[PDB]
Amino acid sequence: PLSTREANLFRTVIRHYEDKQYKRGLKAAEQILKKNPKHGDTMSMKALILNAQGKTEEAFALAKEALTIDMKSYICWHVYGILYRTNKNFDEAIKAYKFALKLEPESHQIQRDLAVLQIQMRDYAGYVQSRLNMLKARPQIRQNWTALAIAYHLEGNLEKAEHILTTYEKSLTTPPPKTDLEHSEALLYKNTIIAERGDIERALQHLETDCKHCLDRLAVMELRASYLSKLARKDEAAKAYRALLDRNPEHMDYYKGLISALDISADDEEAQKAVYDEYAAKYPRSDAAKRLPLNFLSGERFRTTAKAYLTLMFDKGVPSTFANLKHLYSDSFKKETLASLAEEYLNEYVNDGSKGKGAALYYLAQHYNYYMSRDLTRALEYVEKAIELDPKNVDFHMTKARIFKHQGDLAKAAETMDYARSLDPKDRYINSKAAKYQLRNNENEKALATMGLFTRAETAGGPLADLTDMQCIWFLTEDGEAWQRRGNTALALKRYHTVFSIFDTWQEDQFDFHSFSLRKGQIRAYVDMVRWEDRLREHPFYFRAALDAVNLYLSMYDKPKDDDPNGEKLAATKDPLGDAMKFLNYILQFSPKNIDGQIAGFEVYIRKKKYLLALRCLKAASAIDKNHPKVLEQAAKLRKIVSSALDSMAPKLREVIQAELVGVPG
Amino acid sequence: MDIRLLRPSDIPLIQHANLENLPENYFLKYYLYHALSWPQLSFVAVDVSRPAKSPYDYPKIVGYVLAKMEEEPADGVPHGHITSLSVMRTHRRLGIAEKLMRQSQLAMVETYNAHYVSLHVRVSNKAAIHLYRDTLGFKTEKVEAKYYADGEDAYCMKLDLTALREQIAAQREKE
Amino acid sequence: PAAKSAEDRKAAAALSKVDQEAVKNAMSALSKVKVDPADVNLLVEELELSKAKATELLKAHDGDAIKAMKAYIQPA
Repeated sequence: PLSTREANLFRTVIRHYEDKQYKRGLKAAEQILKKNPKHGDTMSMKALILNAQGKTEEAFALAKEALTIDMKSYICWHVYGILYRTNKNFDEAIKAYKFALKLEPESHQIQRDLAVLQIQMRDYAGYVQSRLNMLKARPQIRQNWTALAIAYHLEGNLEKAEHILTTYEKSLTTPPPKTDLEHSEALLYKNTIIAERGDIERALQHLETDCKHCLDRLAVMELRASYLSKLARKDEAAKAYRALLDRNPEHMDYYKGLISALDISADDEEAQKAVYDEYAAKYPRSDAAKRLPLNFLSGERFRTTAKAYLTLMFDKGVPSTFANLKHLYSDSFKKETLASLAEEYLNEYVNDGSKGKGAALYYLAQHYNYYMSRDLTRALEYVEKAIELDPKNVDFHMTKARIFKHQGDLAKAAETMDYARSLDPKDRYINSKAAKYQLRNNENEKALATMGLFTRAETAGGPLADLTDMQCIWFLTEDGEAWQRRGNTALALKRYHTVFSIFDTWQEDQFDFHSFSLRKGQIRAYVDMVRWEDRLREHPFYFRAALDAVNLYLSMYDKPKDDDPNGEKLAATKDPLGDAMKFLNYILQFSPKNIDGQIAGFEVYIRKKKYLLALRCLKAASAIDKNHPKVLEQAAKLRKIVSSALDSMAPKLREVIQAELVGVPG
Repeated sequence: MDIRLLRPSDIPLIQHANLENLPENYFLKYYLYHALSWPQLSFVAVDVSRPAKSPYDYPKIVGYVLAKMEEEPADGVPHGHITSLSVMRTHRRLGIAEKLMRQSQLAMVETYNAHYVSLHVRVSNKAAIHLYRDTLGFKTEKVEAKYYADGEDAYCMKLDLTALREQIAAQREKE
Repeated sequence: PAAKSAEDRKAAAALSKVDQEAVKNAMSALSKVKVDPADVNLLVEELELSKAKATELLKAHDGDAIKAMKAYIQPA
């Protein structure tokens, strides 16, 4: 090939790259390409430097070109992969990385980078193999052991994952000091693994013997209480929850934990209150210790306690009191009693802000606004009286606006909410609400200007740009739905797609952490993130916008540098059903329990002429709610289509259709 | 309400709470970096009595404290920093900010041997300053002029945790 | 990459940017019925699966296309 003056020039191309001297290296590489113009290795490295200077597009084509010239060159495929890894096409990257390593194994940098893409795409088997190799090369570093343990663990091989962890520990000649954070985290990770195998006996044993003095105190204390209770060592578990109770009086489940350990039946109302009162006395500032007893108390016992609670909160002026008690309104007696008690307190009151009598009225205002005891007329009166007493209270007027909303008069609701904003212009919460109410009244251009009071000023592209940057999903979704209501298909679609793009980003966000978490050693958090990521788009934040998109494409189907700033290309699509699939696939795979998703999936697939997938959607929807009105209609609609077009489609499809179709009642 | 340790799955709704209540916003990726480096330091207030609209509803976040330690110590002396702290307006005056801070300060000392905790504040706030000074016992250390793109000066405020440390060390040794 | 403002947001990018014998032994310790092509082509089209997943699914059910399709559409 190039032989020797060129040989040293290639080397100074690598040196200048590792020294970030791009210009001296291009000119250097160009001296080789003038001598060897079809030298792939030199050409790819030139393709490489361009990408390192935002010429991604040419860069890729050059690398593609370089790889064609020498498909057996390991540099070209590596480069091809590196480009891909920068550009987030992890699938062609994993494939391309694969060929470079196939030409030159043993390369530690490449193997490191292969393992990351592999865990990123959850190729567990690949990741296990990868870490084992890596552990073999540098076994003096604890990280490589934990990493392989992580790999085994995520693969489902808990026994082997525990083995890898324990094997390392047996090599330690001296016990690390209790100040050593890495070791502390490694022990708990092993402990949680013991528990995941379901060996609660052993995990507790290991907890008390080896983990007793770990630095994550909350973790040790909660595991202890959790384990003791499951083992029915109730006295000791009672004691464990008390240590935890003292740390954080505001966490509902700790009281629950304690009460179970004492063997107190939910029917014994007075015996439960004794428990709560002891800590209410011990921790006067715990809200929980005062509030929770209202869940199981009844009759006069409820009234007496509820009054004493209401008096504390009203005197202190707490605005979240209703919101904090409204879950109880499912029970009629507790509902009526609370309203009666507020009224009782009002008359009984003896003598600034909304502290006191106004605050009680606000409970009543919210009471008659709440859908379980709704009386919008009386609510208006109470809120008017509160606002009478305290005209500058933001929360009062905000509730008033919400009442108008319920009367169905959206304009008045947005006007009042916007007024509410004007009383605390420094407070963004009420600002967001005002914007929201304005969007609910289809006043888009106004709402963006409302939000503009808080987005960074000299952002280019105005408020919308900053909110997009800052991943503001609520506004994007609401605005889209608003634009859709007005017939503006283009901007609606653009917004929903942006939410789709925000989630792609969130999924890609974990990329740097596969490596980063090994340095911190904070492994449990790491496995939490992967697992959360494994169910990422089950989040309603995805679901809402995605079902909107799909719904808007369904509508479009029956009624026929930024590359698309007004989302104009979207509305003009020729394949709406095709563009819907990326939204739908995530809906069906991560949110299967939502009949709404399945019904919409069904509609997408019958139109797509894909009658087999339609049935899968139908069978799903029917399994969730047999007598749902939509699934009966669509069920009946499929069988008509099946009996008509069955002669043109293959026999196995007719058979499977007809077989699994009778199940389903239409 | 309901206070518990930060969870990675909370991050989208934490971020959303931040977007609603505070002008300082960050990428989701920045919450991750906190969550994965110092998972023991950040706590949330949760609205638990919220009825669930769907089988996949996540916990509705009405308050949070996001804290970190500086990886590069001032004088080889470990100390925490509050990156962000806020409470929904609908949930104010229940003592929440104070509680979140006390959970966090305690974990900073226990797990990381924090000697103090610090924070920055834009100069026109009041409610917060009474929280940090009057309620939490922060003293003011210096003024940061033009802390960022926005011209408002910032206070750097600091809380000595020496007192918490002896109380903790006396009780850890005695048990 | 290391955007100026906040210093830390730059830093977030930055943070994101010998007793061998027991070990060696520990590490050494650490380590189909012919199928019809047309069936694979039928499933790819009607379930919209990759050829890999369609083949794999068939292989999971001994090349019985009608069995494989019936299994796949059953909900959790």
